[PDB]
Amino acid sequence: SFWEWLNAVFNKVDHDRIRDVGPDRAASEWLLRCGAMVRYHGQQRWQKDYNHLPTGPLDKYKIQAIDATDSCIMSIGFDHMEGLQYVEKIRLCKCHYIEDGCLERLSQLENLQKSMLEMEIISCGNVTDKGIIALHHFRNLKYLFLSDLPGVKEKEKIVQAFKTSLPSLELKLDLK
Ligand SMILES: [Mg+2]
Repeated sequence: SFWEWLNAVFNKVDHDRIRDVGPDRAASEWLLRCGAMVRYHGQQRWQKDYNHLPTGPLDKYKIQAIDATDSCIMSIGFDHMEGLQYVEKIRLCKCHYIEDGCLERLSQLENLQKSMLEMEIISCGNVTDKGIIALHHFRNLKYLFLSDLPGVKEKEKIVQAFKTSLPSLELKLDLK
């Protein structure tokens, strides 16, 4: 359908664009066009309007935090994450297209394994235990908040899994 194509082209990576403006700017464009927000290292305020992203010096601004609420990000859109070196916080809230494969793709990016400190996954109805358990590759994670994930059926197993793989993790669960 047209809507499938439209979501796909919102997500598709343009590698020319990454070459021209660098990974952080290209990912910022992807996130904001898809209804997410980003916040750069050294800045208090969030980027929430695509047209107000900085034009500024080339590749200066580095994403620290991502807040994708009510966003159409999915699957291969996360390939925009590949070049980012300094992402510490990700919130995925009411991201109706996210699935386990998105979380798997993120978990395999060594750049994110090195930098990630905090993640929050809220009201993303497709996510299951499999996608959550993939997050154990974020070896530096200190905070994980899971909420309203009806597909996560075995929350006790998740707690024990993380107890072993990430003993220092503060795991906050608001799960049925
Ligand atoms: Mg939003």
